[PDB]
Amino acid sequence: TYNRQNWEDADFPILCQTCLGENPYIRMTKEKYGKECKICARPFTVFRWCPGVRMRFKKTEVCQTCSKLKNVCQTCLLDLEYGLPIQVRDAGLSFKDDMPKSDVNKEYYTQNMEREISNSDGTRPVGMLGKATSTSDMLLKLARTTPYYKRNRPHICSFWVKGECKRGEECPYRHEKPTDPDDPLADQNIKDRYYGINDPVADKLLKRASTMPRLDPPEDKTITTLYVGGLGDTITETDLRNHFYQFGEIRTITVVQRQQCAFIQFATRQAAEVAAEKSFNKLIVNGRRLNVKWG
Amino acid sequence: DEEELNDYKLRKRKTFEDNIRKNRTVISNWIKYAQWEESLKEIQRARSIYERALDVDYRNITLWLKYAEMEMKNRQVNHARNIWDRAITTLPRVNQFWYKYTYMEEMLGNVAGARQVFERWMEWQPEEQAWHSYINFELRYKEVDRARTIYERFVLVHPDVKNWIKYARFEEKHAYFAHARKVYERAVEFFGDEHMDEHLYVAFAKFEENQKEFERVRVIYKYALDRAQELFKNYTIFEKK
RNA sequence: GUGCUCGCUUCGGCAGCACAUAUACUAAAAUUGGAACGAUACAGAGAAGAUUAGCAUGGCCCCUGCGCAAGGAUGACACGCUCGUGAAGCGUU
Ligand SMILES: [Mg+2]
Ligand SMILES: [Mg+2]
Ligand SMILES: [Mg+2]
Ligand SMILES: [Mg+2]
Ligand SMILES: [Mg+2]
Ligand SMILES: [Mg+2]
Ligand SMILES: [Zn+2]
Ligand SMILES: [Zn+2]
Ligand SMILES: [Zn+2]
Repeated sequence: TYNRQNWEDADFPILCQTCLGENPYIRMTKEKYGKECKICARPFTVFRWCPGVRMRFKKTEVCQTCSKLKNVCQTCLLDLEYGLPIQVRDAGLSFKDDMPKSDVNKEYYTQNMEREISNSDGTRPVGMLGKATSTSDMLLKLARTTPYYKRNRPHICSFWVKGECKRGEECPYRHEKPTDPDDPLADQNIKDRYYGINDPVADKLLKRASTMPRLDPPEDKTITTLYVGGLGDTITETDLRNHFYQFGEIRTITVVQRQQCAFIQFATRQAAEVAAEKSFNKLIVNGRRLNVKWG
Repeated sequence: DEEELNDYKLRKRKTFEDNIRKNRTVISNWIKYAQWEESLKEIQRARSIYERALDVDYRNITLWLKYAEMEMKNRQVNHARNIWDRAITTLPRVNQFWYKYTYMEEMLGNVAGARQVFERWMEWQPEEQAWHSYINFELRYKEVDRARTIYERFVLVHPDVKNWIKYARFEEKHAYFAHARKVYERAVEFFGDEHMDEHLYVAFAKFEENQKEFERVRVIYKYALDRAQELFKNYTIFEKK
């Protein structure tokens, strides 16, 4: 009769670079027990700020325990290291973690993980980060590098949609047309985005990543000789030999500047496959980028 | 039929959870819930049920026994090894855990390195059946110097006249007559030297009668001079032979 | 915006100086999910004859109450564990 979820009261929120904005001087507001968590339904310390000039006054949505558990932002619900949905990262690494959906089991599991984290060092996304050591499979290809500030854009003025926004240019909300309501990208359940179940953004990025054969190769009839284009005279056979020395023993390494192709062949099929996958539009040696294909 | 089976499983799980919540300390509800989950081929659900029951009361022998038997009845051998390691490290004085761990790692496991694991039990000074089973296990693995060290530690840890007689019989059966004579001499020098047990002297006289009848007659005369009716019977047997 | 210039110099203004320096859960909304328990219907008041006073005990069951009080049908809910068959280990033959 004396078990309940403890209230998470802590400073220093864990946010992305994009949602934090671009100004080095940010004015910041904190409520001690302002709102509830959007997932585990516990009260938590709510942080609110304006990321920039014409932004939305973004505020934290989920509690710090859930965000430390899934290694995501407290507002964007995207991964801190890569800026991806957690469904995409779970498809990349491991999807056997899961979480309960019924509220009593969810509160019990969250209390157990909170006690485990509080008995730990304090800032560690459990052993899942231990399963996150293997990386750069395909997630680095579609990961953003620039801060996408267009998701800090303000909301659409509903009075302007009906054509009755009497504020005009004084209205801070957007006086532009919204997205298509018939589009299935516009559903976006928050619990579905947190749990990584049927998120349409994750499905669209998985379909986009599946159409980019950056690790396919294998266009030769059991021949290890593959041609990497884009090398030219800038990349010589020494860089190809240094790249193939990690795979073991190389059968042949050569570079031809007449066709600007590096011919790489290995005595092992697995080493030649790894050398073709590493050089398929992802290898840069001596200032020259190589794309692997049949030769 | 799938929806009816799901409703039946939901009703059975609701009644099992209500029986758990009504009386938490009654472990038979936990055992029945875990066996019903194992009968529906849900290994991880029954493992979670058993882990919850061990969190409720870890001192029960039957919870560990049933959860290790459920791990061993399936193909989860390493899970059963982890379960037995936890059961040994929490409850070392329960010999049934040791016996079933050694039968699991000896018959099904067939690993000789489990004998090194068995040496962990030899840190705990168990009852004499553990020493006898380890003697017979080292004989089944065809080791006699190791079994000599085992029986020497058995004599040092649990000294008894029957233990010294078993050491003499094991040294005689392993074709080490000089070691058997030295063990009989050490047993005469230490075990009942002033207590006058008059039973290790009879075994030494029997070993000498197997070896040389003059030393057997001398041992029978020394036993008759040191002393019962059995010593007089042994002296009459030595005089008749 | 106010006030003043060893101003430019018209008498209007420019220029400079000084003061004044960061509101908003930013909506007059669009949305979204939860529901009093009233109508009907299901429904039917503990203790081995009947009519019944009750106090508890347990917790992912609550309500009225300012309650460490008292009520809510005792607030409701909360029963079935002495011989053989095999297997393993131990000692004798
Ligand atoms: Mg009655
Ligand atoms: Mg009363
Ligand atoms: Mg009462
Ligand atoms: Mg009453
Ligand atoms: Mg009454
Ligand atoms: Mg009552
Ligand atoms: Zn963010
Ligand atoms: Zn939370
Ligand atoms: Zn507007």
